[PDB]
Amino acid sequence: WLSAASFQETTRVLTDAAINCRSDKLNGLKENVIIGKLIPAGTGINRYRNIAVQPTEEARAA
Amino acid sequence: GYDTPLGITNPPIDELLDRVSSKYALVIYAAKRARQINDYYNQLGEGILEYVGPLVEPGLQEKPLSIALREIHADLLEHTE
Amino acid sequence: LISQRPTLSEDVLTDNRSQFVIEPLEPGFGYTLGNSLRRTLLSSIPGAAVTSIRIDGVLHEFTTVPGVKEDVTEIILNLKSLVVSSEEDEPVTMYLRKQGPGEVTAGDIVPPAGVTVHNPGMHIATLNDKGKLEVELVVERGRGYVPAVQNRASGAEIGRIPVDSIYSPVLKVTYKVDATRVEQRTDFDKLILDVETKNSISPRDALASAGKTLVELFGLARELN
Amino acid sequence: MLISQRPTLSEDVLTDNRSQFVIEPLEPGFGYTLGNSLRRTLLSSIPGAAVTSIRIDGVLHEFTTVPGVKEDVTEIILNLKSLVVSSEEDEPVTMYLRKQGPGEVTAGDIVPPAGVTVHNPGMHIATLNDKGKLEVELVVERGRGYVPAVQNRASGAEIGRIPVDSIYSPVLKVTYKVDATRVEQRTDFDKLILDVETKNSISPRDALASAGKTLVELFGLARELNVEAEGI
Amino acid sequence: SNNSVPGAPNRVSFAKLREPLEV
Amino acid sequence: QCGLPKLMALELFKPFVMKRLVDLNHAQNIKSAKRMVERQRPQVWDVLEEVIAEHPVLLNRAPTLHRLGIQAFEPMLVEGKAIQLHPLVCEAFNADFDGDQMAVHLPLSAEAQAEARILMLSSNNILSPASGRPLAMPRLDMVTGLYYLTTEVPGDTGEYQPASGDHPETGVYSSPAEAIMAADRGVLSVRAKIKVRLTQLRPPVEIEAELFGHSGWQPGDAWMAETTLGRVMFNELLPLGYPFVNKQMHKKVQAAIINDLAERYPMIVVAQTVDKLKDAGFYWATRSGVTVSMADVLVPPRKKEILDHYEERADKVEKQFQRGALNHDERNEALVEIWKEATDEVGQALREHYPDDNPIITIVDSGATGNFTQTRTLAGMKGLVTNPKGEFIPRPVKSSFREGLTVLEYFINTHGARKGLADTALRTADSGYLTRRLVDVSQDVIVREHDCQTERGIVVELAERAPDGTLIRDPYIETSAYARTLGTDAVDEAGNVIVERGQDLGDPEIDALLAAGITQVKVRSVLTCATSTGVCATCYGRSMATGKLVDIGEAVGIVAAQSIGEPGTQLTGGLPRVQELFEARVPRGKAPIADVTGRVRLEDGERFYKITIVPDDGGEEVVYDKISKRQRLRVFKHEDGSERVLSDGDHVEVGQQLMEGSADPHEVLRVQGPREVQIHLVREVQEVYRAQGVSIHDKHIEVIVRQMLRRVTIIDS
Amino acid sequence: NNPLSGLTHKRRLSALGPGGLSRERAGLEVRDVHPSHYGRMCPIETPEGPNIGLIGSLSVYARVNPFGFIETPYRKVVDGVVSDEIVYLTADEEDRHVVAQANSPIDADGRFVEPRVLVRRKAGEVEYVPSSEVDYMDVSPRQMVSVATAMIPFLEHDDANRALMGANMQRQAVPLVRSEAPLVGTGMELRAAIDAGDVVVAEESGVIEEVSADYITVMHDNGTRRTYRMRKFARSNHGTCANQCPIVDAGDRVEAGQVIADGPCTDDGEMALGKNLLVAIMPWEGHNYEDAIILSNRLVEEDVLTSIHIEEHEIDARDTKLGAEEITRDIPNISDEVLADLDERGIVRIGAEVRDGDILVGKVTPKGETELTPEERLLRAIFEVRDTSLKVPHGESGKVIGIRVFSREDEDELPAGVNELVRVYVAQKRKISDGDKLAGRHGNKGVIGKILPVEDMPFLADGTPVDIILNTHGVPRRMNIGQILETHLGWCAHSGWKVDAAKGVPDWAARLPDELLEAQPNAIVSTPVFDGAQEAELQGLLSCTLPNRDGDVLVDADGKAMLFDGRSGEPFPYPVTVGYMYIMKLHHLVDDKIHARSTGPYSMITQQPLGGKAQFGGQRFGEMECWAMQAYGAAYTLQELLTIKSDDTVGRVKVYEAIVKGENIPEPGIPESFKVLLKELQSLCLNVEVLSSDGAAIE
RNA sequence: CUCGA
Repeated sequence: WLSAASFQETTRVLTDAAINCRSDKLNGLKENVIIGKLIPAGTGINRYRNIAVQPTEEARAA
Repeated sequence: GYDTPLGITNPPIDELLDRVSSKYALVIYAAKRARQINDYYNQLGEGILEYVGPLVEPGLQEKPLSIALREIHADLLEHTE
Repeated sequence: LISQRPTLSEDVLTDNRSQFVIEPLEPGFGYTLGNSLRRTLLSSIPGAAVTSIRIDGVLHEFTTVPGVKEDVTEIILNLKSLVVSSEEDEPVTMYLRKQGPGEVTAGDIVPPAGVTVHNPGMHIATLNDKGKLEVELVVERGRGYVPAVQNRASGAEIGRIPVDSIYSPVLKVTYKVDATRVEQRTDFDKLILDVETKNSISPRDALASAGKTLVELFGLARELN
Repeated sequence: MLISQRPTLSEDVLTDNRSQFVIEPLEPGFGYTLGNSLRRTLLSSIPGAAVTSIRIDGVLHEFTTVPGVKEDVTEIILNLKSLVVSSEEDEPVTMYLRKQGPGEVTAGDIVPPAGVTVHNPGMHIATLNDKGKLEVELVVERGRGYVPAVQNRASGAEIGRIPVDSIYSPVLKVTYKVDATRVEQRTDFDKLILDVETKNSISPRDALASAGKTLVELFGLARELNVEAEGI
Repeated sequence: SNNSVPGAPNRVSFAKLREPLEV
Repeated sequence: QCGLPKLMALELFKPFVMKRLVDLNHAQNIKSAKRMVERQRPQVWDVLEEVIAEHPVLLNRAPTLHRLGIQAFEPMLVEGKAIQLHPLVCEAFNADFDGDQMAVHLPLSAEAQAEARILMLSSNNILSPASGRPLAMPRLDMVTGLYYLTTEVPGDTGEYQPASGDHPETGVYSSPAEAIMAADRGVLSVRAKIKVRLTQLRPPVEIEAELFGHSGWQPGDAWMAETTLGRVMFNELLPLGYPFVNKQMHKKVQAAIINDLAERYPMIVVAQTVDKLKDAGFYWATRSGVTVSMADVLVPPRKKEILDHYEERADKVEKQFQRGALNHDERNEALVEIWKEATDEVGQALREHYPDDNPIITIVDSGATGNFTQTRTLAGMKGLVTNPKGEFIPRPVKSSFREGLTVLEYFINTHGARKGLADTALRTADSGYLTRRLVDVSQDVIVREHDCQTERGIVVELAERAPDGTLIRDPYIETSAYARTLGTDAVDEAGNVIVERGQDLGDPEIDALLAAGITQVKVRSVLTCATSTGVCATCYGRSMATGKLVDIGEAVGIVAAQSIGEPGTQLTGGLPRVQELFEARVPRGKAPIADVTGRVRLEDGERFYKITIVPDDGGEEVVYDKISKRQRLRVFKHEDGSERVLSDGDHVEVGQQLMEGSADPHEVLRVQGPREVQIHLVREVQEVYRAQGVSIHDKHIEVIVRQMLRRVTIIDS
Repeated sequence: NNPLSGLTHKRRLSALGPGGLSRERAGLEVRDVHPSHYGRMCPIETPEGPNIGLIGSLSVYARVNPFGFIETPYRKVVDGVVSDEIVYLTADEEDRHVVAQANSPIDADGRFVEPRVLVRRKAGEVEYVPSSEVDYMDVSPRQMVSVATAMIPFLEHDDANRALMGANMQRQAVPLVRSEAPLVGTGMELRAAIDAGDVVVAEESGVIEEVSADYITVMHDNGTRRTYRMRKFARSNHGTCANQCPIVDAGDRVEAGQVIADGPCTDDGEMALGKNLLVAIMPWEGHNYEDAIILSNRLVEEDVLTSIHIEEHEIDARDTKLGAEEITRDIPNISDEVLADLDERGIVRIGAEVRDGDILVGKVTPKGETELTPEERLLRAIFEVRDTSLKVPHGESGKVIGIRVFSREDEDELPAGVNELVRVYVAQKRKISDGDKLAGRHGNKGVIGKILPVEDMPFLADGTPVDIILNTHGVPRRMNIGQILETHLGWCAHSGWKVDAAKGVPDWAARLPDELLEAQPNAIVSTPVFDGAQEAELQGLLSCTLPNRDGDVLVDADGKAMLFDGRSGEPFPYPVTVGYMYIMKLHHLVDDKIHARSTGPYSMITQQPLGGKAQFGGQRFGEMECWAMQAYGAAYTLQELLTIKSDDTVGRVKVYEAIVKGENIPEPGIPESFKVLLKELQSLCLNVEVLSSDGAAIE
């Protein structure tokens, strides 16, 4: 309902939402952009998001 | 087999995309290694368990992102997807 | 087909314009030497020019002096045409005091020893009965074009009015080449350079300054590594 | 007038007969003013020697094929034109090149008369077939730059003699480019980049020195008029 | 002649048609 | 690279400058470093260089139509107060230099810097994501200079002569350096045909085989070529080992070369080669003699002799209207058809009168910019102008802009000019709105899986076969075959497979199929991808910008939306037809369809139209009712004749369009099934975009159509 | 901006407003040209933005009748005979007759040469008609165009789009320090300048008694004196410099109505919107790539495109709750070095150069103790007025030329609660810069991409280097052949010409007036619109161009000359079109249009950075640009743009801290704007709640 | 409101 309210017919969407008592699963580009979460696309998807970089054991003398 | 990469095109983006699966993954690799390098340069005078310093020889006043990117190009890092 | 070190001869057109002939030059080489000398002449010939002015009744440029027909901006523009030469290589002050009625020209300027005005007939301003003009002109020696030195960068205070300095004494340089392309063993270019100056220096002096400039410059290639 | 200091010249060696030269930093816009002059002086005002005309035995009006050799007349002329040579005699000098039987003709198979010197004895000229024979005479002159063969129309006698384009210049290929460099605060100063590829007759350093000397004398003709002012 | 009414600089016109009424 | 003003970067990097200033002890504390920066003390300018080193910045130009409207650059401090932009990216930003302004953004976090450096750098975004063709390529002056030096002049100086008489072969040079020296002296022209011994350029694969072949050409190996010194100078710019091209570098040739370089060679090589092309093209455009002068705008010699012979036919109708033989409304169409042939005959009289030394011709024929119709209005005649009504005026604009319009000619031109500007504003408005709609409907469409593995593909007409035996290339190969991935093994008449299934149909891999006799392929499509939420990469295919299989996570929905909405600015069917299609409206054409395959029942009259179908198998008669104001589409009847106007007795299949127009997609769904309605939507939209010169890949349209049919309705709970 | 802008503005015809219509209620039909606008409203001069067609300019000869309709003049044709009788007709009155186009061939007596003549007829119908049918005819060819439009030479060769752009950009010309009238004019410059009213015309004839840069006194013939005061260095509404200079000298006889002193963009009483520049039409090393422009630094050295701009700065001293703001030189914690340029009052002194940030008026306002930060209160304890001085905004700089001080103490009536008011006038002398926008009169516009040294410029045969280099490619596409013609005639006017009079008058110049067969260099000419120079006559004039001082003809009869590359010396392989073109400095200068922001003000309600350069705002990252980001997949950049770089109240502070510390960028927080959204949705009786993964509402 | 791409 957040992605739809931000598109067109804001009032006509919010009335329907409040009636149907809708929940928005914050899992969409428009929505995460609204609230400021990382978008689930590109560098935001889980495959690339949670990654730990560790150097290979090869190290310099100092 | 090309002209010398100058400025921000070094390391060549073509070789960087071979140690990695996709453009997007390379971004996270480079950025998180850069954060580790910055913590090294901020935790060099204090504390132990400091993150691993610049593996390769850093140019004078080189950006941490650039050093991490060259490390990626030199197969000196691992990953955990 | 071998060398024969060329000659340079001068021909005088007017008192401030001369043609120079350089021959014989390698084929194709004439245009390059004309352009090289022209670029050095038009930009790197030492001259003298007005650095700053100071009018008593004024504080900035955007005002008027009572009794003079031109405002300060027009006076400064009329002064930009001033041709002058200086021997001091250090800042020197000229003075101008004139009472109306009449016309103020560049000849009404009193140049200290070392500086000299070459066109005393330039119009500067028109003074009516109530016109009075008192002006100081700071003249320095330089080359090329330097914008007006700021007062925040200089130590000059509020009464000083900086002006743009057009140091270059040369006016117009052109060239032409006559090629000798007679299908045989002897092809060669003859260069005709045309140098016109503003009576601040003669064309020969400008060309001599350019020659010294380029000799000093190209001396860098002779030293090995 | 005063000074404009710290213009330096540095050399980078690419091959034994090719170098890049950097002149830096030059007042705006002197890089362009002197760069073209230096390039033209290098390609046109360096004394050298080269083949003016040749004459192959058996070719009088065909100039098409020589029996027994794989290369035709034009290809023979082309490989002979790249021959590098130096001469101490100012007047034209006559060389000969004769070789019979199968095998290969090299520039070392050439007999240089006293005064001339061949600097690439290993250059391939032709491949000689079984019972193949090649006899050619070579006229060598001293000059500068590149003068075409057509003006050499008189050097070929009406008896088999063929004029060739004369590459007298000891330098082969010169290019240049100018970038901007900021010494202190302004980014107007010019940085000049010369790229010079020469023959093994002289090195790039000495070639650039010769061009510089010629140009210094040239502009000294203008300096000798009065002698006024300009920095160092 | 162009604009010969106030005392202005003589700007010469390529005019082929005459102006029966001034602006 | 991009150049930004010193003051701009000082403010942008203000906190960074304060940090470094307090570090190098140019300031006592950070608090004083701030005052230093705000007072602009001369130290910062030497410190600022350290701060901006290799720190990328983002350049944006509004309107931001597609993603290449924002690109990353390495910033270079410049004096002045303007932004210096590279000339090749102009095309992407659609940015001229007549007052255009751009915005700069400073990525802060390490991750932002990485995203800009890798994903958004201008050198990593040369290709157009909508079509796959290159953008940062020689475009205007550059292509002109290249077309100049790569031209073959027959009579030019220094030309090669054959050996004849007393002289052997004239104009045969031992080295390109020798040709350069000859051109310096002035004996050889850059554009003259000559013979040159090359020792550092790969010969064409045609000649390399017979000269070497057994071993590839080696840097140092010599060979003779019959080109011009200019074509050699050109071949030195593109990388070593690229087969020498002895062509005249038209724009199409250059785009082809850069496309092949992007396919074969890596990114960075193209990035640098195109810069070299830029430098060369500017250098030679400067020295191509390209200039405009009143003399070089040549008017047709027989111009009056051409114009009175349509003022004629304008006068003809006046007395077929004076005695009443032509209606006042038919006269207008007559006179329009009269002057429209005028403009074409004048175009023919113009092409031959214009010499080839003319600089306008060197501008247009080199593919730089402009059509020949603009040159017709410039040097020929403006022609018939339209009034704000819509129909062409029965009176033309006889004068050209070189002759001088009359008072009334200019006034009548302004109708059309002003309404052009007005309706262009309105067209841009509607286009932007359609764009945001497309964005929101496909925003959440991402590449989430590598291979859904789903038989469903679609048949692409690779080529048609002519009756004699020759194959005609389909016009839709570029938009329907490239960047695809196979859905069925390619089989010729022999059992050999030409392309294996799952291979990205590239240029050479299409040439493989074409030369094998196979004319149909089944390609994986996003329509068919059976993934729960996203779409598989295999079905999607090649990322048009990357040139490789799309990476997992790329937001292909927004890319499709943007790729479709960027060209909307140029339309006339028309853009309302695109809206009709994407909103699933009941169209205007409202063409009927065959609900059951069978025998046609043409029952045409004049009062009305009624058509029935007798089902080919069982079924019952299906009756329709249409107005006689429509027309039957010439359906490719079973007779193999495409011009078979629908008459009774024809054997039409189920879901066959009957009369011309635009069939109702809603009935197409409930007749032929979701697959067919999706294909219908795709190519019906593609007709509009192709009939206007715009090449959008079917991929992007399919991405939207997929979202259109994701839901189904409930008959019974 | 310049006198022509003012004139046009006073002659505007607006469709918007009360009783007219709304902009949202204006179709494609109200805006397009109507056949009745002939001679009444101009179909060219109209904005190209969202107001196109809604705002016209009044035609030249148009007048208004007492009923409100726009009348235009026509010459009455009696019996196929043109009469000097001129009658004004309305629109519906005009439709009841038929009128002939101005440029109809007419006998020296009045009879039409050709039987058929072009004629306009009711309902905007154009057709030929017999000579015995013409009732009236047009007054002048330029009857349909606007004042501005009529100032475009060779207008009849430009397309309506570029012509509109030219007429609209003439109104954006910036008054230059010194003004040069154009070589190639149209005749309208004189009356445009005079009627614009920014010049000084003599009301009554007489002689000049005393003339000064300040005023001009005229001693009439009858005995009275009138003194006209010059307006010197006055700030225009748009920061352009209005400055009038006397033309006449002492003791000069002057007639009534003559211009005795002209103002900005004027020269001897003619509109001088720009300068005559030596133009070469060739590509040059890509610096002029599509519509960019290359200039000779001569124009910088000789102040050829230099212009003056004057900014007004203003500050007041009011009564506050805790006291009253006092304007004082004594400012807390300010060195004596920044205060060095101030007088005793804290006001800058006249003639002082001021950079951005310097103090202009020193005003301190008393702040209360309960408004101090705990760190501020500590720093006050470990060591009551705050600084509210008038500083120079970023990007401004110039000489302080005037001060104006109003004090409630000194009779000056100020708004209630104000005790003092100071206005400071700063003048900047802007030379032409990289990126400043130039334009001609044919909608040929561009920005300065490179200013080369005078020696680099491609120079003519006699060594005179060109001034400006226009790319060729952006010429034949636009269909602005005007400049081409303008260029050629331009050269002809600079050198002059002499037609071969011997053996009769040549056949091309038969139609030229005898005054044009000979011309001295730098001659003034007119190409009246829809009349004027025909291409044939121009060809001829190019054939008879005067030689230079050395006796050489530099331009060919085609109009092209041979140029030499100032950078290499070699001459350019082909001849290039060289001429003189009138170029205007438009009011779109980088000195004004540059801007940049690290941090700054934030709107209170939304907590997002302000907008506009004047408020030191940031650029807007719109919806489309967000789509661009999402397209690239730059998730972290998007988040960073919409959080820490905008309205993350705590995140932006921690980012600033982490930059000055050298630490890494922290994790973005929540945008305050979204909190605002939630509170608003609640204000509409909608119970919005954020749930965690477990299901409990979180606050 | 007026204006720029």
